[PDB]
Amino acid sequence: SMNPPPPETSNPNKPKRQTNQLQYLLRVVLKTLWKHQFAWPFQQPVDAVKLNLPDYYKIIKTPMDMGTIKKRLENNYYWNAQECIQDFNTMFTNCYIYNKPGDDIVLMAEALEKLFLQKINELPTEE
Ligand SMILES: COc1ccc(S(=O)(=O)N2CC3(COC3)C2)cc1NC(=O)c1[nH]c(C)c2c1CCCCC2=O
Repeated sequence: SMNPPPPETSNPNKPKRQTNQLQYLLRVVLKTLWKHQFAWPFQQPVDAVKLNLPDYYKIIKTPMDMGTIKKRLENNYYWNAQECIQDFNTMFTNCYIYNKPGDDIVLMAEALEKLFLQKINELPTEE
């Protein structure tokens, strides 16, 4: 079984803007997780072909990863901070759906999610 196409990161019909909240999401939130010791399983879509995980996309129907989130921010794909936060939440949820307590990746996700929450709770004020 093939990988699905990765999530879209551009759209010519979608309006675009820069905001302080989006700056914070890319340059503080994403950056903090991206450089973390545990980032590497989350830096790109799960390649179920190279990893030989044919059941991954049978279970995970809304895939998301930090490489996609990064590209979305860098391409100005998000208008609202809420959209970006939703994608981070989806990434973590998928990890907890597919993997079990005691799996190394679950403790990696929990550490990253704790840092995500600490950073998102300091999101700057809206315009
Ligand atoms: C053995 O699992 C790897 C081994 C080496 C590397 S890797 O980063 O060295 N690498 C990318 C390639 C080129 O095609 C594979 C080599 C990643 C992984 N698994 C990941 O990322 C992962 N991320 C999530 C979010 C997952 C996984 C796979 C484990 C279970 C499913 C899952 O929830």
